Amino acid sequence: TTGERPFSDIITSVRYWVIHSITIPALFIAGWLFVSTGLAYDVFGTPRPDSYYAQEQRSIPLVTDRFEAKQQVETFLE
Amino acid sequence: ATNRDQESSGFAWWAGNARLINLSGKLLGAHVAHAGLIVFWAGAMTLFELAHFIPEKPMYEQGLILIPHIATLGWGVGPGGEVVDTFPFFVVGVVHLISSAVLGFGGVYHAIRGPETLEEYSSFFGYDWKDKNKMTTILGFHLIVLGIGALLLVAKAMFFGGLYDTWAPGGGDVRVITNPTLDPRVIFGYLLKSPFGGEGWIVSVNNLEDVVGGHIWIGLICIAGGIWHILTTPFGWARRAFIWSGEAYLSYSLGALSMMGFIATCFVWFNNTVYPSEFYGPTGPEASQAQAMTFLIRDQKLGANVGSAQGPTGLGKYLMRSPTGEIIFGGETMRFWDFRGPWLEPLRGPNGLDLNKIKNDIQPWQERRAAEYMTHAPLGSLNSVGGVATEINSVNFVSPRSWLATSHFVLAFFFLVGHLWHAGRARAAAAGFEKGIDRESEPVLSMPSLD
Amino acid sequence: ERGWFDILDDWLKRDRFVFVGWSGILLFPCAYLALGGWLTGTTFVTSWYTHGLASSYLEGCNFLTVAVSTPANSMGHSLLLLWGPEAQGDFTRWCQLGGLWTFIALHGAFGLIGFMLRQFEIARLVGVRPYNAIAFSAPIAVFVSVFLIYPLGQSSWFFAPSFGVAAIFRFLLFFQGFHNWTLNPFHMMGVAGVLGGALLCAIHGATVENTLFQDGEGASTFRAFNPTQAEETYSMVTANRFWSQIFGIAFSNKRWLHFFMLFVPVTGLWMSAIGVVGLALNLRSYDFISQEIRAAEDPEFETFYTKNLLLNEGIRAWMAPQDQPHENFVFPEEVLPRGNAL
Amino acid sequence: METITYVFIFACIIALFFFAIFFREPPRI
Amino acid sequence: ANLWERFCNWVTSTDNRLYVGWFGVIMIPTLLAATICFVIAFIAAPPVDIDGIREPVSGSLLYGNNIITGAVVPSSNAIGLHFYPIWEAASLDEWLYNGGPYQLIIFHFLLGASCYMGRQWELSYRLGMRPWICVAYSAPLASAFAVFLIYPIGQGSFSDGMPLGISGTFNFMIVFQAEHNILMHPFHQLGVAGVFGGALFCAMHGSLVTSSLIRETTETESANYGYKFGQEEETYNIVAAHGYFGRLIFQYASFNNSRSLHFFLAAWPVVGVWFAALGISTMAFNLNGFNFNHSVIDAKGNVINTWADIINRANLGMEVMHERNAHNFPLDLA
Amino acid sequence: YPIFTVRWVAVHTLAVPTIFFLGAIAAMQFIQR
Amino acid sequence: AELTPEVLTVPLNSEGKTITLTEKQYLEGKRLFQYACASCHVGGITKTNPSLDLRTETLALATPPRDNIEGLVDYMKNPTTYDGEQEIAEVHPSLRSADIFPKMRNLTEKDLVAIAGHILVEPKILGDKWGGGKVYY
Ligand code: CLA
Ligand code: CLA
Ligand code: CLA
Ligand code: CLA
Ligand code: CLA
Ligand SMILES: CC1=C(/C=C/C(C)=C/C=C/C(C)=C/C=C/C=C(C)/C=C/C=C(C)/C=C/C2=C(C)CCCC2(C)C)C(C)(C)CCC1
Ligand SMILES: CC1=C(/C=C/C(C)=C/C=C/C(C)=C/C=C/C=C(C)/C=C/C=C(C)/C=C/C2=C(C)CCCC2(C)C)C(C)(C)CCC1
Ligand SMILES: CC1=C(/C=C/C(C)=C/C=C/C(C)=C/C=C/C=C(C)/C=C/C=C(C)/C=C/C2=C(C)CCCC2(C)C)C(C)(C)CCC1
Ligand SMILES: CCCCCCCS[C@@H]1O[C@H](CO)[C@@H](O)[C@H](O)[C@H]1O
Ligand SMILES: CCCCCCCS[C@@H]1O[C@H](CO)[C@@H](O)[C@H](O)[C@H]1O
Ligand code: OEX
Ligand SMILES: [Ca+2]
Ligand SMILES: [Cl-]
Ligand SMILES: [Cl-]
Ligand SMILES: [Fe+2]
Repeated sequence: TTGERPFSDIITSVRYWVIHSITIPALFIAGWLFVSTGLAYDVFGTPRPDSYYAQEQRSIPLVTDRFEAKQQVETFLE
Repeated sequence: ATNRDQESSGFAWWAGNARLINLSGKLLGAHVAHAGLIVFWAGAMTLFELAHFIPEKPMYEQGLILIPHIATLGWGVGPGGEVVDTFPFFVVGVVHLISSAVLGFGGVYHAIRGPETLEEYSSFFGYDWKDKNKMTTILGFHLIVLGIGALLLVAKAMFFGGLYDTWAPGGGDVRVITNPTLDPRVIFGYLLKSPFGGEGWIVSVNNLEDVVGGHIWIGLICIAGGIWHILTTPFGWARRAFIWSGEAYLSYSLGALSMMGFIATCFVWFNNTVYPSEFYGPTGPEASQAQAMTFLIRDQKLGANVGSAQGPTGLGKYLMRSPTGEIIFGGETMRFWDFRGPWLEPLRGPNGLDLNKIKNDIQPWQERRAAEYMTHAPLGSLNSVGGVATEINSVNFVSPRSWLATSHFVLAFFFLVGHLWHAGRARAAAAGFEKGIDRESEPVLSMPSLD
Repeated sequence: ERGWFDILDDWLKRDRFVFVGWSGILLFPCAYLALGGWLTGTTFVTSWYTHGLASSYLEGCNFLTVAVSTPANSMGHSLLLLWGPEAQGDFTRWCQLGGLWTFIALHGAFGLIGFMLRQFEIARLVGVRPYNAIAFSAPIAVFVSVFLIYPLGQSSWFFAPSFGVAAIFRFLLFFQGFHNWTLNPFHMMGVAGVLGGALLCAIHGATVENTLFQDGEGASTFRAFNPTQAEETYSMVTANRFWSQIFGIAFSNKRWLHFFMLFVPVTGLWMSAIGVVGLALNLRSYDFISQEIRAAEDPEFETFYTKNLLLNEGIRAWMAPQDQPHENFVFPEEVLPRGNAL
Repeated sequence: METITYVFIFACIIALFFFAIFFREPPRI
Repeated sequence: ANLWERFCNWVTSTDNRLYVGWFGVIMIPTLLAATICFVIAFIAAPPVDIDGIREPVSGSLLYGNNIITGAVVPSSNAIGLHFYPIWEAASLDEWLYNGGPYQLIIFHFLLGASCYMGRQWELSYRLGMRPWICVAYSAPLASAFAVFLIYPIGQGSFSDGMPLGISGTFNFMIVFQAEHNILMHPFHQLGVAGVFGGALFCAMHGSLVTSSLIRETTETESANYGYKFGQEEETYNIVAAHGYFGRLIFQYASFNNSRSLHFFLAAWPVVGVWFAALGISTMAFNLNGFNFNHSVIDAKGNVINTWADIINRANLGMEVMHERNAHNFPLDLA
Repeated sequence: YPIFTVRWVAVHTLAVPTIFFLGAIAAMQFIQR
Repeated sequence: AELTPEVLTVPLNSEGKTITLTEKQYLEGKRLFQYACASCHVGGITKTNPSLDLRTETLALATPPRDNIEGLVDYMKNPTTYDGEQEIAEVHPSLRSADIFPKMRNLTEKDLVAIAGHILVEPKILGDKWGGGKVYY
């Protein structure tokens, strides 16, 4: 009894569904594409399945230098 | 909408089925529809198992629990548990699936369309929970039905092709039981066996003659008792001992199913006669023994004298004594020396494992079975990675014995809880205080102080 | 209704679906960012560069194995600010260096401050005593001791817990093998307050539900109560008699009962927090000296205490090379402690 | 001396249980 | 009335300081026997060959333990699930070496605690109470059955039952983690939610009721004197408490119905602990925690470790070290 | 009834990213190494 | 890193001839090794006889040599002890013992090649983890 429209009124109204039958699927498709385009890997710097190791390297690219860690990751990525 | 809200029935939606206690027609609907659910799952599950089934792999590598039940009855299988014909499996699945439509039909009809109460309509089908005579009569009918079910198993074993016998001389095979055990000293002797190790109460049954014989007794006992209950009314001492109400009777049956659920759990875990290891995988005890046997065979092939080989502790690395002197496998499997199985028994003599037989008579088929059982031990993860908990992914395996024991322990436990719930509710309701304490008649206020 | 301060105060304190308050200005952004940083990291962010682990749904982990992991040991106790000297404003690199860890831990810390200020604020407006805020000091002591003090006493944030289901399981096992934390009497007091609290929760709920007055006709008894009713809904007198006779003692004072329900778990969590402050310094209850002196001189003397240190020794040697990759441990097979066969 | 101490504290607690039960402040309505 | 009738009247009397009852007729002697044997063994029992390898473990105070390390040690792995009462032994000295006290204690205790639960039903019936306090107690009781009876049954030996001691308990937990990965089992996770949530809601309820106590005392008196045993009127304002808590979260997240609130307080920890108990009772039959060891693999086939693999390494340390002289063959299969 | 309340904002700060994330995670179920 | 033609190129015979397996054959080999062999040989060890593993260097020193497709295919038809001295079909799965090891009954020549190919490729991916046992988990 704080004023706002009751949730049960909103989610059973035709107009809620007209707005949301477009916004909900649009958001979901945008999330889908953020991954399917590969963009998620690049924003966050997460390795793709082919990018954890070089072909013959077999030690992990562990960061070992506090202030030049950013440079280490850049060289590791080289 | 007769009795289909809280106001009129006294029961909230989440206790809605309690609205049925005195509506025998709709309650019969609920019961018949539910029997259709059971029969449905049995038929659909069997067809699913059959559709997935690769006959040359062990059943126990395939997540099967129903085909193993059918195979044990001697359908579909030959020597060693080799699958010779999947058609009996198909028949079992289809007949249950078809039958469930009939029960589902009756269930929906009674629940939704038929008379809500049966008492007006019929005095034979109507009932009052408080009518002790009608209660024992219906109980008698069901006892006769159950007795006939028990004799159907005897009929299979004796007249319709036999049962799978893991103990058959020369190797596991389907065998017709011609000499079932009738001696009450053997049959009822099992019931007085200790449930502790080396004894195992009824779980110890180790031959099909005792199994068949017990069902001869049980079929007769149930039929006789069922007749008895149709023709008698409870004695006075019975009348004074029990609560007589629908909820009370539900509670007694909940206790009994809980007990049976625990018994089944131990049966599938330990017994390899009515749960042949050919179909269900090795028992935990069996796989542990099979590992010791494996390495004894290996190392003796390498030249070890396994009788005289002292392990790190001073006990024999391969062979030691049980606390009563019998020769048994050593290492941790010392705990499992009560284990008995067809691949090991040929090596056991009157003093336990026989060293002469071990040195000279172990056959390649015993080496194979022991390797198979060691590597199919019933250990595995919830996502079905077979092996100890530290195992890497590769082997997709959880034993049918683990699935069946765990499920039934869970069910048996919650059935004990439902027993307490309903038994305690039935007592309170019969005495009139299940809805709370009367504020003007609070028993404790009329009692003397404790101090 | 005066100056802007008092107009802002009015609006902040409106009676709405989600109360805001002055505390809301700290709470909402901090709780939102802690939770969103957790969902963002577990969904998209690796731990390859800090731990050599995959840790996100993106890389293939499930709800049990995802985490936002701590930064590399070389980061020490860096605040690891986005604009700081390590990431220098590069968002991608900051994610790869474990910046989301300190982001979550620090927003989470300020958020808990805001939640507790919210408890005080709402209590003051509604006119109740602020015991809920007081009780919440136990969650605060636990969060601060385990997520801030513990790693501050150790070499780096690397050894804080990582924010994940399996990551936290790993943290428990590490504390067993390295700190023998089960032996610690401050942890034992925590366990007593948690299990004793769960005990009080269960037994008090069951007792009320089973000593209820019949206040309606329904066999479902929940409708037979009214919030504004003057009367107790259940019989303290009958409840007291029942427990006095079953267990020997019983509550008779409802006020004491409810205070004790605050006291037990709040006190147990505060005790566990003190033990963790000691573990920040490796100041463990690891050993009983008299046990070791005896066992060293007497190879036939064995207790469950000596059995558990053998397990700890296994945990340390087997887990350390992959759990502490900055150490570059190489332990040849021949040096690993193992019993026979296994 | 340690065994004596542990058993003594334990015995005090069992005595305490006896008094707390049989010599409690009686509950009064 | 006759002797029997008076006896029955006394056994079932609502007037005894401690209720006796029919469950109590079994509970009293069984709990007494378990208690006396436990106390004597914990002080004075000699070392016990728990793992059947002639390597006796000292549990008692007089043989070099303190309160934290002491235990009554489980019975010998050579016994397995065999019933080992005193009269099965050639002497008390043999019975002690083989961990006889453990069996005597746990069987009498389980019987007695089961009767404790029946007695709770029994008295509630004598008092005209609703009957389900005994159902709340089934949760801790089921958990004691899991660790002292069901687990040994599954694994084939009481030597794998939980020891009766503080350090023995931790030993049982650590070995259980090695062998079942319990932490990764959802039933143990539900138990954690049950006990952490039970503690949380305990503190919540204590604090909400305490916060809304009606002023009945002065500042120099404990507020507890504001309540009198057996008074009719509720001692706090639930509407005030709900008004606070509905605002802390949002209105519909708070109970204003005391009956619903107290039912939730019962149910949450009781259901969680039932799942804890069923976790142990089903890992008894080796249906174990989720195994994601090497679940994540890169494009070439390199294993990319996750936190699950690091758990695995800790589990391996427990596994290889536990019972270091008891395994001769490469798999630990119980 | 007003449309755009504190509550409305609260709901969308959570609901909006939730749906976007759920689409991202659904897409992940089809990634092969 | 990738599963390349090069990683997939293994010894065909004892004379140094190689064969490059397809990715489909690699998948098939893992699948069939799981189907018929992993219950004892998970991760390249041997559960019922830990002294003998599936490492390539171990296979090379077997008699006849088993570190190539031909020696492995022949092993699956007629397995021997490590010195070549006894035929062990009666206790080890093989085509000649498909009667008693029924999972061998519908393995084709093509399937044996894929399994042999798995055994050689896997240590090229996993290194010492293949045949290493729990130490390398
Ligand atoms: C095995 C599960 C089961 C069964 C067999 C029943 C049976 C029944 N319940 Mg219970 N119930 C259940 C589970 C079940 N319930 C659960 C899980 C809950 C909690 C959600 C409830 C809560 C509940 C309440 C609150 C009430 C009942 C009531 C009833 C009865 C009247 C139903 C009615 O009025 O339908 C009206 C519904 C319809 C007309 C919709 C269609 C229903 C049919 C049966 C669907 C059948 C579908 C099936 C695929 C058809 C196959 C046909 C084919 C073979 C030809 C009926 C006997 C009522 C009662 O007791 O009346 C006296 C009542 O008030 N139930
Ligand atoms: C006795 C019951 C039982 C048992 C022992 C099994 C056993 C098995 N099933 Mg079958 N099955 C069952 C009933 C059972 N099922 C039912 C009711 C269905 C219909 C849904 C199926 C449908 C089915 C399919 C479609 C498949 C199986 C398969 C399997 C195998 C793998 C199972 C798995 O991976 O679990 C995974 C484990 C879980 C999903 C966890 C379940 C845990 C529940 C939710 C907890 C229960 C708690 C309690 C009951 C709730 C009470 C609440 C409390 C407050 C009172 C295994 C042999 C698979 C197979 O290999 O077939 C060849 C397979 O594909 N089953
Ligand atoms: C245990 C289950 C059960 C019980 C106690 C009842 C009882 C009743 N039924 Mg319901 N019903 C059931 C199941 C049941 N039915 C099933 C499965 C179906 C779907 C086929 C129906 C469909 C149904 C309809 C459509 C009607 C009834 C009616 C009736 C009433 C009269 C029956 C009669 O006059 O006998 C007559 C009996 C015979 C002529 C002999 C029956 C021969 C049987 C089939 C052979 C028995 C073999 C064996 C024991 C069966 C084993 C089954 C098991 C394996 C599952 C009575 C209240 C009527 C009613 O409600 O009137 C208003 C009504 O119209 N039933
Ligand atoms: C589902 C099956 C079932 C059910 C629910 C009933 C129910 C009933 N029976 Mg019937 N009965 C049945 C099957 C059944 N019976 C069969 C198959 C037969 C033929 C053998 C009988 C022969 C029979 C007779 C001769 C009598 C009853 C009587 C009764 C009534 C009271 C029973 C009682 O007090 O038991 C409780 C049991 C006792 C009080 C015995 C003492 C308690 C002991 C010590 C318990 C020990 C068990 C323990 C848990 C160990 C289990 C393992 C064990 C095998 C070693 C009640 C209506 C009585 C009656 O009123 O007739 C009208 C009566 O005199 N029944
Ligand atoms: C009440 C809300 C609140 C609080 C308490 C915090 C707190 C924090 N944030 Mg978070 N943040 C918030 C809201 C908040 N944030 C919002 C709404 C966003 C979205 C924009 C963010 C996004 C965010 C990011 C991306 C990061 C943080 C980081 C931080 C940490 C370092 C902050 C810092 O050093 O500021 C220093 C600034 C102040 C203390 C303001 C002081 C104002 C004084 C009193 C007046 C002086 C002003 C002066 C006149 C200006 C002259 C400057 C001139 C010389 C150029 C700290 C835990 C960092 C972190 O977590 O690293 C791990 C980090 O990287 N925040
Ligand atoms: C009452 C009620 C209820 C319940 C109900 C029920 C429980 C019912 C049942 C039902 C049932 C129980 C049904 C069944 C059905 C069945 C069917 C319908 C079948 C069919 C089949 C077929 C068609 C087959 C086919 C085939 C063949 C022949 C061969 C192979 C292949 C195939 C499979 C395809 C509820 C809960 C809702 C609630 C409300 C009330
Ligand atoms: C088939 C078979 C067999 C056989 C079997 C048999 C023969 C059985 C029988 C069984 C029986 C014959 C059982 C019985 C049971 C009983 C019971 C289970 C009882 C119960 C009781 C009760 C429950 C009671 C109660 C009470 C009391 C106690 C007190 C008072 C009150 C009252 C009444 C409540 C064998 C093993 C050979 C083999 C395999 C198969
Ligand atoms: C970090 C960061 C940030 C922030 C961010 C954020 C704020 C985010 C948010 C985010 C979010 C906000 C997200 C969300 C997500 C969600 C999700 C992902 C969900 C899921 C769910 C599910 C899956 C469900 C499940 C379940 C349950 C829970 C129970 C019941 C049943 C079921 C199973 C259904 C910024 C920009 C400042 C910058 C720096 C960094
Ligand atoms: C419920 C109806 C099921 C029909 C029963 C089918 C009989 S079963 C059938 O019986 C033969 C002997 O006549 C056996 O030799 C054969 O192996 C067996 O499968
Ligand atoms: C957010 C912290 C703000 C601290 C308050 C600063 C006092 S500001 C204060 O506000 C008055 C309103 O009565 C004005 O009339 C007055 O001019 C001004 O001094
Ligand atoms: O005992 Mn006690 O612990 Ca159950 O695993 Mn096997 O056994 Mn022994 O090893 Mn691991
Ligand atoms: Ca590729
Ligand atoms: Cl140990
Ligand atoms: Cl062993
Ligand atoms: Fe309360």
